[PDB]
Amino acid sequence: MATNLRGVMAALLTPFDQQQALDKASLRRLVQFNIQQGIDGLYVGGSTGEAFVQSLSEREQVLEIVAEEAKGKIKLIAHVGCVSTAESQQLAASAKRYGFDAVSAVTPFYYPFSFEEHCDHYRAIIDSADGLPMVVYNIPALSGVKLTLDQINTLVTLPGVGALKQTSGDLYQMEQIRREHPDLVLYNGYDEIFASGLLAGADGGIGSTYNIMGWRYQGIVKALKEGDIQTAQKLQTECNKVIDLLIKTGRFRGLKTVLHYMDVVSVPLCRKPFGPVDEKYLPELKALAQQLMQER
Amino acid sequence: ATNLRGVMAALLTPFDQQQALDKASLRRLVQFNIQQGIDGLYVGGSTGEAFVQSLSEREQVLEIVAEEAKGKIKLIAHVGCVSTAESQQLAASAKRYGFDAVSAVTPFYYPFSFEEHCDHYRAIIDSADGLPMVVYNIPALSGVKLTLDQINTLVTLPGVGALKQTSGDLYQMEQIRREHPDLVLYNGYDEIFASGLLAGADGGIGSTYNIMGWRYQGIVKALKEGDIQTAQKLQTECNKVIDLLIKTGRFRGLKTVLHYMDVVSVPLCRKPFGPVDEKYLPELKALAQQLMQER
Amino acid sequence: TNLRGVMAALLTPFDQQQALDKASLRRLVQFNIQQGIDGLYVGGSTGEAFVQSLSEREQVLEIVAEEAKGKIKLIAHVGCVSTAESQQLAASAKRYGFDAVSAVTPFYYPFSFEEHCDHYRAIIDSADGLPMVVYNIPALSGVKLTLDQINTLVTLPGVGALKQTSGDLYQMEQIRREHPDLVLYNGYDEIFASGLLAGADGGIGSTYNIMGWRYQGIVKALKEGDIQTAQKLQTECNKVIDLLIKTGRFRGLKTVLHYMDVVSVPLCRKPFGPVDEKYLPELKALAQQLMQER
Amino acid sequence: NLRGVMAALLTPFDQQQALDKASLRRLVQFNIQQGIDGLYVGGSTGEAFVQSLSEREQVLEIVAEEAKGKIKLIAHVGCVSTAESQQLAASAKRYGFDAVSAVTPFYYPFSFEEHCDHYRAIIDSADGLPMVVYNIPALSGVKLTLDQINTLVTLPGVGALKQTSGDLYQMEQIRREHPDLVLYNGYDEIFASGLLAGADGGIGSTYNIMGWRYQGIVKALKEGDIQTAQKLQTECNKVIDLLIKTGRFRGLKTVLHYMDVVSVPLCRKPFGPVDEKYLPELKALAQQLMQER
Repeated sequence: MATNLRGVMAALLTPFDQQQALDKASLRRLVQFNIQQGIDGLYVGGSTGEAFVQSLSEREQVLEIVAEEAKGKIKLIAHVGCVSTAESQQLAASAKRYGFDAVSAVTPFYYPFSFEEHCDHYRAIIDSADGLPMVVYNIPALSGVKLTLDQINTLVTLPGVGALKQTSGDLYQMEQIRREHPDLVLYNGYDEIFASGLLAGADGGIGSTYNIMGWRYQGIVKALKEGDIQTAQKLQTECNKVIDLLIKTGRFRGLKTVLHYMDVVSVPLCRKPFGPVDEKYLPELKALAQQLMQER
Repeated sequence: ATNLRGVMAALLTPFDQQQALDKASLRRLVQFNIQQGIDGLYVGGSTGEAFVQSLSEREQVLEIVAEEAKGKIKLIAHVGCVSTAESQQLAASAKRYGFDAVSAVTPFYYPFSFEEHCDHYRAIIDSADGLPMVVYNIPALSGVKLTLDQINTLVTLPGVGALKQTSGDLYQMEQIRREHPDLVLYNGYDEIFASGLLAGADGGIGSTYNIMGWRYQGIVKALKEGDIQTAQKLQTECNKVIDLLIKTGRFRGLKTVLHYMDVVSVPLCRKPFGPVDEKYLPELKALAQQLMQER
Repeated sequence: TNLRGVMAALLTPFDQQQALDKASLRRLVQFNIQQGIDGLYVGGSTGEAFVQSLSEREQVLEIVAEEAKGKIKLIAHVGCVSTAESQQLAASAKRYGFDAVSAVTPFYYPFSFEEHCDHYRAIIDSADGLPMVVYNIPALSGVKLTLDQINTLVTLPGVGALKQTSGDLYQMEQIRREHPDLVLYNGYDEIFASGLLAGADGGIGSTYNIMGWRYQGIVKALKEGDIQTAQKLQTECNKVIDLLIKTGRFRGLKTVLHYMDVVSVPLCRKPFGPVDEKYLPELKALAQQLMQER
Repeated sequence: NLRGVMAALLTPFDQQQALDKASLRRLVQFNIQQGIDGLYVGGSTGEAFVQSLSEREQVLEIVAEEAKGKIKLIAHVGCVSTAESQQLAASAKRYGFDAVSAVTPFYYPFSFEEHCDHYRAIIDSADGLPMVVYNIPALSGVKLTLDQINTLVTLPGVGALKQTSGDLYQMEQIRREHPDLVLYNGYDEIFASGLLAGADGGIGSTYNIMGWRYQGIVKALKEGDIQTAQKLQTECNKVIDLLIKTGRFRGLKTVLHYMDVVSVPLCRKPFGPVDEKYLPELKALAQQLMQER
């Protein structure tokens, strides 16, 4: 329990004010809101936090504030990944300094790097994490990095690696990873297949939609544990109706908008080049916010 | 049953040393499947090596399988060819032989518009003279990438009664189920069967069902009884087998296991498919004996 | 001589009931010859071979040989997914007197590179002496070969050429560098001029049926160091290809040939559909333009 | 006039991975001395994506001090963030660059409309310096259609397109649709063919060590001498063959190191060092190129 990273953890969004600067008050509210719905932990500074449109200092500012708000209460994983190894090392040291339970790093992107280079990248960050377990981050869709199973097996067996965030829809590979690593903490990365992902071998998950309905995902975990497939399927279906909408509106901004109507986020904008939500979607988003609030 | 839902084995085509149809082995394999308690057979698809077969050779298999299983288990005839006219010929034969349904892969190699794909299916449905159509979506091998909207249009064409979904995208599997509550939806990738059912599929069609169809029936049963653990354990066992078949070559590996089970005389596939590497024989023989003992 | 040159990928004319239109096939063969084409690539993608039976493909090979053997070079594409079917067509091509055979990498089912090699070897054996033209077309076949694999295939005993249907002109140059004497056919008409500059010494294309003389003109212009002329010819070819891509390439070509009084009924076989009637004006005008120019 | 052959500048670092100002200046002067038409600074080749904004500005400022008014200077100010890209664009203006450039924002999926506003905003901050749209699908993961490309290149303020694509049919289509557009060939290994298809110049990393060969191909084709153009492209490709084996940027830095231009031939981590088995070939190449010109 004290060091168990297994569970349902929300990929935290980063609230900005009207001038696109960090909205500290809204960030703190989002953190407490997540804690309030019984989330197991928070994955901070990942893709969902718009880390790649933030500077290093801005990312450390978020990490620091989140730690003040939730250290001790729930598990905290800091995504310190950057294309640059040096930059990633700086964020890792900060994460440890702030008291995070673990660090994570997306496979470095844009430039083609050999597998050996990817491995040394992780080793160097692990060194700077000085004790904090590393969560390997496999998300080929956005990174463009396509690892094989043998390569994935090598990464998760590196000293200091304590988990794998599997943002892949291949549930055959999910089962193979579980079979090869019975004790590995394995996070399902695509919210829209959560139930199936757990059935294949994942033992938890990390996702952006957890910010507005994390309890549903917890419900699925419970349902599958008790053998209630009907309930598990029903919950996944409701999640997917929501995801269908968020894909039309834009996932991050759609979530920020729902959180805005829930009185958590002051201004629901993402950073440019991200545009605003198309006004034609507001009635559905408002209706969803109302529904979720009644449900919770 | 009075419907097409269920666990259907994708039938393999046994050949002799001369690469010619081995009827004796074909009949044995059909009876073997029936004995395993399978719900039906999907004949003339990828697994039956239909694409390295002539139209008349595919028709010959359809006739014999009908003679062996018609009235005993459901029979689905895959009549798909790149050509619409050739697909129609097989559909007419399937009707004459008394199959319960026809199926057709999205025509491949040449790029065709979605409208042309739709007219392709309409033409075949016409020739099937009443038999329902099972749309066959397998982007990995066909190279045809349909959107969800296109899949919805295809499954709602007059005469279409089901969809064989050979795709590992379980978000799409759930979306299809949500849009069509009564649709017969077969899971296509054996290695994700359990997850596929949980996502919305209500059955499946697979090549590995030939040697362990009872395991898949078991997963269906377990999930219906809310026994998640048993369903997972069964899927894990199937995947241990699939891992092996992928190393040896799936079709030839399956035929080799069937050989050791005294079903298939000569486990060869047709060229350009090569033989199984002899270094795998020990593992394949051990698997066959393990499966026979299991039954 | 040799197999280098501008070879037209032959189309297969059909009658009202989607059956071979023998009279039109003969006219198309003679039409190509009159354009001054160096040879014909028969039974390939362009001939709609993949929607024809072995018997139908053989019939076409036999007719074409009757019409052009001894007048121009003839390459028989005998490729099928099945090796045995491929060998049957190879044996027939030999019987009819074709100058060479060709085969697309077997598709649909995934095959190991060794299986691909054994496939070509078996067909070469059945070609009984005729040189093999390896056919690399990843876009349609789905088979993605590496340079080392391409090198291996082109040096197999019996291989005499390569039809490179790829827009990767770096690989085109590398292939020419590794094999200075290899017959190298440019497969994408829309980059013909650039392909030759990169290393190809000829080409095979469907659009050669209606404007082969233009490609012959590009070969000549480059040979004589006339870049501007080569560029202008390519631009004119691309203006045509732009249109053909909108209308559908094969049916668009057959429709142009119809207006040229060569093809009776310009339909392709189902599932291919007819040309959208809104394009008829453009296609007819193009036919008119080409006849004037020619 | 932005037409021409321009080297994608590399960013030299020291043993501790920090900018090596003296080598940076040496490389700029080296390019000038060998006759390059201009420099493309802060692009993929300059390892901009493993640098901070302040570090990229530092490079832009130094290069400007070294070559403004001597050769054309194009600043790649592209970042995923629009705001960040604008800061660099404003700086490029202050330093006196002749133009700015921006790769299509990556990692996160953006709508074409969002891509358009991104460029408009950067163009606004460039305060007068024309924009060079940068299409490179292989690395950005952004696949634009011809129509979208046409829309981008017609935006107010855009004066050129760096086409890093091996599709020469599209290259010809772009040239046909835009007769006067400055179109840079992006893949050095197909330079000759890219020019024949419609490019009227190029931008590339290998220009740092053999820019004159590309200048030679331009001349050859203009003079209708195919033979020489092909021979030159072939020699360039023999070199590119090697650089792909060693790793392009570090291979180039190594050659430049043996030519006494770059003090330390390292790229920033995660890039690893050059495999020692390749040094004999790299030393020989350096010797060859120094004796050649």
